[PDB]
Amino acid sequence: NRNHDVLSRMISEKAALHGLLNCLIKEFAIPEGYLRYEWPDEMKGIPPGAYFDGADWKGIPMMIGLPDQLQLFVMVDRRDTFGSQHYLSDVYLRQAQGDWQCPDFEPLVARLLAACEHIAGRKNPELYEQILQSQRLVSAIVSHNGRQRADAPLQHYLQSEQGLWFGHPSHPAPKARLWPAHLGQEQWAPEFQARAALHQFEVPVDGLHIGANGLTPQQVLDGFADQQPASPGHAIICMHPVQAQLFMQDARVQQLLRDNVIRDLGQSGRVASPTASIRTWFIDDHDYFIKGSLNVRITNCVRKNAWYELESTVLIDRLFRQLLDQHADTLGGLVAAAEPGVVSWSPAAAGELDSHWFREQTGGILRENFCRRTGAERSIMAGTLFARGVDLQPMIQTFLRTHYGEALDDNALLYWFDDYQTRLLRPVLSLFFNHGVVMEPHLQNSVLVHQQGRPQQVLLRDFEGVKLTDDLGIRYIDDDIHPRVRQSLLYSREQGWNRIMYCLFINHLSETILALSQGRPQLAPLMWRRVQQQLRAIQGELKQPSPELDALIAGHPVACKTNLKVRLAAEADRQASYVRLPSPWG
Amino acid sequence: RNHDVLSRMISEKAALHGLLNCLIKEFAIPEGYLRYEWPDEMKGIPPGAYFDGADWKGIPMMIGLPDQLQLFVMVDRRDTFGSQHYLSDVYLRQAQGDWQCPDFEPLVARLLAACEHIAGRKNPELYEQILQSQRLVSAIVSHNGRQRADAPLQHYLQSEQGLWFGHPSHPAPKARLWPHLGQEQWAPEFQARAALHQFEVPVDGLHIGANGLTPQQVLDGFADQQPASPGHAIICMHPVQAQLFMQDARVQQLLRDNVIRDLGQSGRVASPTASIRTWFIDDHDYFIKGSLNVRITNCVRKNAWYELESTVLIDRLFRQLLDQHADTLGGLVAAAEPGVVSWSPAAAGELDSHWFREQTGGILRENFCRRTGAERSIMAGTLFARGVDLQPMIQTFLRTHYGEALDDNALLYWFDDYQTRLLRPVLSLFFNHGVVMEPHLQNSVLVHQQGRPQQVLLRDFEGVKLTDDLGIRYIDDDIHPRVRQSLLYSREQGWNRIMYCLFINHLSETILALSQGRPQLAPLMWRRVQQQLRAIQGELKQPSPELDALIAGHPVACKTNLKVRLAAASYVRLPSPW
Ligand SMILES: Nc1ncnc2c1ncn2[C@@H]1O[C@H](COP(=O)(O)OP(=O)(O)OP(=O)(O)O)[C@@H](O)[C@H]1O
Ligand SMILES: Nc1ncnc2c1ncn2[C@@H]1O[C@H](COP(=O)(O)OP(=O)(O)OP(=O)(O)O)[C@@H](O)[C@H]1O
Ligand SMILES: NCCNC(=O)C[C@](O)(CC(=O)O)C(=O)O
Ligand SMILES: [Mg+2]
Ligand SMILES: [Mg+2]
Repeated sequence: NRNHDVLSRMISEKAALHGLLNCLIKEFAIPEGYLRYEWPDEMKGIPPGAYFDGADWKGIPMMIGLPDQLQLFVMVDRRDTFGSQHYLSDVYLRQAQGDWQCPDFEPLVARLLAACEHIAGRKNPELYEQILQSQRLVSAIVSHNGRQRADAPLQHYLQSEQGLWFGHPSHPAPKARLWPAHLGQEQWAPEFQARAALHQFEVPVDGLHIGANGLTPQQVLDGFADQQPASPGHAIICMHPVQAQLFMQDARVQQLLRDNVIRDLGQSGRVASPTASIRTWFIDDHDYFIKGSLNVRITNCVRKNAWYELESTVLIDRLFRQLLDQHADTLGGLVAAAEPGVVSWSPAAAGELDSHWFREQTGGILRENFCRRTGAERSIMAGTLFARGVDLQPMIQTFLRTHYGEALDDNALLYWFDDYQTRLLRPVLSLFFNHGVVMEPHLQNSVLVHQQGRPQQVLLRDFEGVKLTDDLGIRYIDDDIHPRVRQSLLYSREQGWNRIMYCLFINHLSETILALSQGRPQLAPLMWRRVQQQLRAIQGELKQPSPELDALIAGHPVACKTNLKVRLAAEADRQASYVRLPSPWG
Repeated sequence: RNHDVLSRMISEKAALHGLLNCLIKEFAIPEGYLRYEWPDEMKGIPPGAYFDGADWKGIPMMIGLPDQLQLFVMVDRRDTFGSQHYLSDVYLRQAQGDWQCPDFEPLVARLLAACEHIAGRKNPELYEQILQSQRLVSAIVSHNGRQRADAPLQHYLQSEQGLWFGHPSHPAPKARLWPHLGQEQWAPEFQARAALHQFEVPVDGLHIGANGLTPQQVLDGFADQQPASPGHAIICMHPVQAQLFMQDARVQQLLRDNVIRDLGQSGRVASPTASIRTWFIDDHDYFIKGSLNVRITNCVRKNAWYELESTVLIDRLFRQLLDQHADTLGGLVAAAEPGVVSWSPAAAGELDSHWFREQTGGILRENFCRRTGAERSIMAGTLFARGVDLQPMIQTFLRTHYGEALDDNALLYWFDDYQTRLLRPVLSLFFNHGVVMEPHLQNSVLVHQQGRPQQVLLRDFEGVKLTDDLGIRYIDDDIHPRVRQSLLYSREQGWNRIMYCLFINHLSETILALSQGRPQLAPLMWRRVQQQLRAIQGELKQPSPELDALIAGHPVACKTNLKVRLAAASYVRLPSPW
């Protein structure tokens, strides 16, 4: 206590800062050539213990020269073309002709953001308050969770969803969840092991829109809510309780409640636990996750399911089922969580705009609870797998050492990594080049299934992000689908490849390698070399041309989605959503 | 980036740690200026100084100094003797200011001023001695960066050459002011070798002490006597002392008149040891110790006539005690000093005669490596020192010998064996015989068998004193009063030196070195000291009230090196570890 409060705070500040640094380095410093691995000519202001341990340098100096004559100095464990490194010192800043200084968290955040706002020519004070608000939540999170082993999040599936203490490791405000403050934060936060009874409404069956593959409409309904309380001619639907509050602000909803067309049944649904995506709920031993709309910003978008996404979910689920059934030999060993049921409600007499609004508000998706198959103690969300614990150390190190009974030598780490990366790259690249199916295989859409620590599967999830290429993938959907649903699913071959590149190498594998190679940066080139060899090998298996894979293998730059830059640039500035980072090889 | 900058930074950290040791032991602890507490206000202290990402980097230590000056540093342990590992840079704050981390020279200046204020006294040369000491350490680290950091522990002479940082609680451990002669040619830390300087002198001016050796054999131990003409002998000297010697008008006269002959650097090629003016020759029966008119740590390292005489008497006493009373000596291992030589003109007046004798003074020390083995014998100061990477060298030394990382019990058992072999002989000699050794780190040599402590050899008869109530009775009534005076300590003076040397200078450093990364082992080690003291007391043949009081947990005398140098040897008291 008290000492625990300062400590939790300092831990949250270091973690939040490291995420902000990640963004600065990946999105600005590297692509625009502001970064040098050099010592400042003058060090005044920087204390000897920042960079010298008594025998040797604490890693490699990193200097970033920014506008307004601002320079940043920090010590790092490695040079890395993707901006993946461990920071071995406090951040020092020097302004024009002043000395090096070490600012407190808020002033440091302010100055770094101001620098990026200068490069952008645009300020975003909302983002600034979100960075601070995210850090404050993380402080409460660390303070709440200082009880267990630092690697406890890796021991059970739900604990792995709950134990992403720090969130997206390269986002400026990973924990900012933008719903009315009076609704509270901790009540909804997997990081506080949140549980709640889902909110329920009773609605007339004539406004239901049910999508179902290998289930009856009634089984889809049952998957969300027990239908017993429903009167004849009605069904029960469920909703995030925050969403239900948002939903009921609307005049159209107020009118239906007043006219007794729908009934508000309160928080009377299944008691369930939010996962890391906040609006998807886990129930131990239920056949399904419940994914609902939440019309709120979390990281870089509003977490609502648009009507055409509710429609597209059904088609994509149907597609994956046919691919796994008839085309297993061109899917690279794909393991994916199905999304067999979708529900939404709108009043039957509603015009199109109101119908669409109602369907987005009430939209729900059933995802196969894979833990029934894979086992709760064998399944770990990959973001948490490659994350830092409450002690700010990669949790994977002790997880593996426990499972392997001993300290893993270089070979054991390389071998583990090889098993991990093949299971990720093969299904994704096979889907993309053979069938034009664009997954979004970032860390949160990926779940490691393991056997005594050893990788068996990388299960992939989230159909709502899945796209189909103009040249290959889009052929797989009917001619008679709504034009808007088609538009929703359609990506160019190039759009698809940019997303796959970022998700696979920068978001996912780069974090994999950084976590595994902590204390041993020399392993990173070797791991990336194994990736390059794996790509060459997958290319051999492919049934369709893969010129994109040629260029990547040949060392051409890799697309990197921005998380900070997008929030500074105009919404109309499409270019700011990506940058290019040098290849790990060449 | 450079090894030059790294070396400077290593030397500055070493030098500063040594200075903190003095501040904490000599001032902060006995005067109650020390608190293990966090400052209410941390502004200026960066997070990384005290916080590693998960926890605090040890324990905060605060010291309140004069004129509203405060010092902050993180340490690995609370320690009543002031023995801790420093885990952060030092931060200073004065008056209405923020915490600040000054460069080395500004830091030394501010800390020295504070100590000048607490002490009242000022030594104008000290500041420059501190800096010159740090600069030499920088050159030393720079030169010695190719070896395994624990190389100094592999061979006796390497242990003597490998005390890179010197006395660990001294403001200027490596301060040496040579008359245009260079540091490196005389520096053990640069593996220096030189032929000794030699003079042919007439035998009528010789003063030779000899025990178990003839006067001629003593002569032979210093120098091959073949080149000497009839009625003459060859003596040797430090080459630097030889140059200083010959700058004297009295000496130039004798040379001009051909009474003595300068034979140049024609003597034995030898290697200076850690003490600078004692030379080692592998394969020779003797070290050669000579006078040198240069200050090294606290003393100008020259030996006066009565000190030359007392060496002979002490050597004779140790032979008497071993011949007749070995069973009350506690397993004593000591390097004999069987020969002493000096020369002065036969005609000379007392004043001149004394000057010449001190100038030409020479002592033979038994080369114990002949019986203990060069690869088995390690000077204790180096054994418990930090290597060029500032890691305690004993950790890797022990690991290699035990074939594995030593667990807690292994360290504890090694320590127990070590401390018993130190404490027994020293306390037996003091209590049974009134003989006061000076068993500090440089006067002790571990003899080990595959790393297991066998004996702690003690040396340096010049340091040996005899108590007024017991030891001095071994001195015959026909001894010159000045020689008896040089030997005499009060029983209380004797005990304070023994206390300081055994527990604070020596075993505190032993424990600190062995227990890096494991501060919890310290009190356990200190508890074994206390148990061993009880055991030893039971063996004693004479009253030991002083030992009762020590076992009982009463304060321990600590010699003040910084104050000594500020003064240009008083004792403070430090709380018992038990
Ligand atoms: N490394 C990461 N990369 C991407 N998203 C991450 C990462 N770590 C945590 N997240 C979080 O996971 C969510 C990912 O968005 P995505 O659209 O893939 O999930 P969803 O559709 O909201 O939910 P589900 O995966 O349950 O369908 C976001 O809330 C994001 O903040
Ligand atoms: N921890 C230590 N305690 C005491 N002296 C030390 C220590 N470390 C290094 N020394 C050095 O060892 C010497 C100790 O002085 P002392 O008077 O015992 O030796 P000496 O008579 O000059 O030579 P010798 O020991 O060779 O006879 C000094 O040069 C001193 O700087
Ligand atoms: N006979 C006196 C000679 N003793 C020393 O010279 C030892 C010491 O005083 C150091 C010390 O005692 O800690 C020094 O100045 O290095
Ligand atoms: Mg997702
Ligand atoms: Mg000595």
